[PDB]
Amino acid sequence: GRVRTKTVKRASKALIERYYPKLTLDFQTNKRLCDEIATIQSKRLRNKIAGYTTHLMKRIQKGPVRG
Amino acid sequence: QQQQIIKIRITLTSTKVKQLENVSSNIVKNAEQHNLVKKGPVRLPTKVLKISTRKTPNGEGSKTWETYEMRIHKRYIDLEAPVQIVKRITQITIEPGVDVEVVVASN
Amino acid sequence: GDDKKELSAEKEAQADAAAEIAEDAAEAEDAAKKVELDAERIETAEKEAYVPATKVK
Amino acid sequence: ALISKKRKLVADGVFYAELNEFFTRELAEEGYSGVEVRVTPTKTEVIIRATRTQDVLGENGRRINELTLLVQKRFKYAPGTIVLYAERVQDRGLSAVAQAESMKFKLLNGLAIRRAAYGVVRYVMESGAKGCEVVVSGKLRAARAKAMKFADGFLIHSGQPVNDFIDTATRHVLMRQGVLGIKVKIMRDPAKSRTGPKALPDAVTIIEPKEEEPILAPSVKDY
Amino acid sequence: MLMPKEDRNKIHQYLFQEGVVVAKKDFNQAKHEEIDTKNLYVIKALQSLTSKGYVKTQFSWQYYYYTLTEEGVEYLREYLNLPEHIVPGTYIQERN
RNA sequence: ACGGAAGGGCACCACCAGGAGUGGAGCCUGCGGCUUAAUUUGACUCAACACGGGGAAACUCACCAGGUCCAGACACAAUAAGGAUUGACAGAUUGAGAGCUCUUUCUUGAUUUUGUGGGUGGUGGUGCAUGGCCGUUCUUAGUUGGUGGAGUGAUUUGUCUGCUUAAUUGCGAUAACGAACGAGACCUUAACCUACUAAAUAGUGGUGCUAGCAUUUGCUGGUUAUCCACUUCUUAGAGGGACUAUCGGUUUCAAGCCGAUGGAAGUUUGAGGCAAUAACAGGUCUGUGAUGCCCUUAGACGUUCUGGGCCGCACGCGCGCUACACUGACGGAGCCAGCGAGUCUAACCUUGGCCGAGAGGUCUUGGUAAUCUUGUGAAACUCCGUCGUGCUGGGGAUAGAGCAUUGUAAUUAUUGCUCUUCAACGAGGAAUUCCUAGUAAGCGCAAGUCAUCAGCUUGCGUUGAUUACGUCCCUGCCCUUUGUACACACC
Repeated sequence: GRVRTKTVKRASKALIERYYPKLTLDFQTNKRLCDEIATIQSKRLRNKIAGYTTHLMKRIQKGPVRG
Repeated sequence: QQQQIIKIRITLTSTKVKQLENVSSNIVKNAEQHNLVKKGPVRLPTKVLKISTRKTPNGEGSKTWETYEMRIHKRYIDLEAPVQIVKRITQITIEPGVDVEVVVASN
Repeated sequence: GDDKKELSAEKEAQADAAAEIAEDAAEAEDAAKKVELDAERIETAEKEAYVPATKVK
Repeated sequence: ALISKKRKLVADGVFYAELNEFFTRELAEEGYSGVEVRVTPTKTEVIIRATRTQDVLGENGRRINELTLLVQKRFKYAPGTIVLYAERVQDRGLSAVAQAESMKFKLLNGLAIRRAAYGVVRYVMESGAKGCEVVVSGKLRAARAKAMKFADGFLIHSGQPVNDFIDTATRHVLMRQGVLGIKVKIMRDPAKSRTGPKALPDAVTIIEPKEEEPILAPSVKDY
Repeated sequence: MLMPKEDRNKIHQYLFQEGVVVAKKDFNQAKHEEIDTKNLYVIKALQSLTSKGYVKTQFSWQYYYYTLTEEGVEYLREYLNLPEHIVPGTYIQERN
């Protein structure tokens, strides 16, 4: 099952919260951004984080989300 | 005045890939640093020495097997060179764990 | 050991730790017959030390 | 010689095994913490990570002579083919083996079990270790055996970081009543690291941005 | 043990010279590496030497590692009758 | 903590829907039983019984009939340099060319003998004294602490009705808020890369050189270096790549889940490695020179040598192997893999040439290995025949005879070969195991073991289906609620 772990969603949260004046609804540039901003020891982890902060980014564009 | 070309092959062989690629790449780089003729690091298909064993010291229990492995990585670099520079390159670039063997040969 | 005395243990234990460090600090800077064996047997390799004479018929 | 490289590498491993065993036996009360062997031209080099090199030397280099001669004659070496170096280990309080030996000799000097383990964990922690633990399994004065965990600080238990960070050691101390085993665990600070990954795969630091002073009508600057 | 005094002399001398002996746990070995005797003769003579506090014995991996002790330097001095301050690997080699 | 009390879940060691079977047969093999000089022993529901890596001719070896040796450190004492003690030719004796013992009488020299204490060895006992290790709970999801709320307190909330995941995985509700171990991350392997670095130990294209057939140019090979070039395939280093993406269904429009599209790959990408806290008198003193205690220690329970035995056979049980044939046996012929491994103080992997029906012999050879065995020319399988449903040419048990190989030794028959003998078994009662995709099952290898022996196992590739994509009925286990006079915790 693709329930993203706590560390993922936590990170994504922080990131959208402090870098909305950047990012987009595009995974690639969010991933690359992540690499230019967050020190992550794993590619896989960073892609999970970027993908989730991407989905969140899409679903913030049509309304607010708690947190 | 010594100095004359003898077709040399060096084989590096070890289990510690970091030190191995360390000394290998350093050897090819620091060699060609002064314009020799070479065929640079050749990778031989890495060896997996396996061992299969019952985890148990005795006989009891569900039959749980375990598989240990040791991995042998083996490289070789071909260098055409005189006498001094080889002796110099085998004297230094020494690595604990990385086994170096310096052949001359042609048959 | 028992729990009724627990503190005590820790304290002494902790003190021990401190003591160790002091030692670790103390150590941080703190404060002929030649002759040999083969050569002595070879230095005494001069004779006058054997006897043999026999074989009869 | 003339062996295959497989058999040679395995043989080398076995050589290390018998080596470490032998030193561990011989250099017990001298803080032996491990060896390393190095194949060089001329010689083969054996380095002794201890905490008491003053004894590993002996009466002006008598005992180290003994050990060299031992290893030599046993493994069939030609005098000079082998050279041993006694060397101090940095931070005894980050080596499992050193601590296992420590508490072993604590209890062998008849110190309180609790005070021994607690003193050990204390010294290990005060040497700036991320986390530590001492399991004690066996029988103490009773008859029905028991076990005891003494752990302070942070340790992880799963995955590759195990290999990367925590240090395990088992030591069999034997006394008038029976035997008992010491299981020591030391998690070293991933931060310091030096060589290898400097942080847990878990870790994800976010770099803190900056308060901007935006606005301001355009303009340009010339150089 | 029960061995002619010749082999005993080979042993005691050799040990006196090297200060260190080794011997695998395998009796019935006819002849020992280096020393000119039965392996068992060496192992047992050594056992005798240690169990009177003249030498130290260690094992690990089917091999006996024998260290000579200072008191044992006294007794072996007497047994080899050589003068005080005699021999043993107690002289720091040539310069190595 | 437990219930022979209630409500929920999860799971092919649970059903469903199916598949291939086992259970019946022959043999192989372990366990019991019996038998026995001995038939050494641990283990008996899942979690004992093709398990102790346990495929025992010696060895192994612990058992039985017998024979040597001390390898009984050390201390005191006693014997005694008129000799403390060792050895032995032949004979008698013994399985034995054991001077074990005795006949006889040379030898040896203080190394031994006797005695006491004290040691030691022991696959002797105790896994109900221990370490360590392992198995189980567990195909599990649980453990904790900071500030805050409740309680005098032990303690409680966080750690929760619901929903959602493989997950204390999340979302959400909310006196809790924000974390840490564990899950996840991570590591390993199979998948992608005409992108980088390359290579006679990998391979391709061209050219030399050369054979065959066509001949009009061509088609099909040879030539461990004749040169030149390359890196698609092969190899392994650094990278990139997937984040369930894009769209859209569905649900508290939350986590997510479903479907289409794209994609090397969208079931945790497939498969593994690790893996917290706690428990069991689970297993192991027959792995250890790991070990407490007890027992034994010279007519030995030490050790070694000879021979036998663990294989003994009215019978019960478990893992299996081969089969009942025609989607087949046979005989020709086609002809294709991947994981491996191989000889220094040695005889390992062995091509090739001869000899033999065969097994095998013999003469050489390459290879310490991407280089040689080896493209491991494996088997199911494909193709053309022969047989024609008849215990048949399906099936190969039992058995007689002959040749070889391993080995000091093969009889109770190690294995291999050839001729003959031609059993039971006509799909298998009640019961019962395993399994959801390159999986099942069918097929053969290689490796472990190994002098010789796989009907075993660990891996491996070859051929390649059917049926779900669900549930709580059987079972097993988790979780709350509840009771408790248990807490050494329903043994």
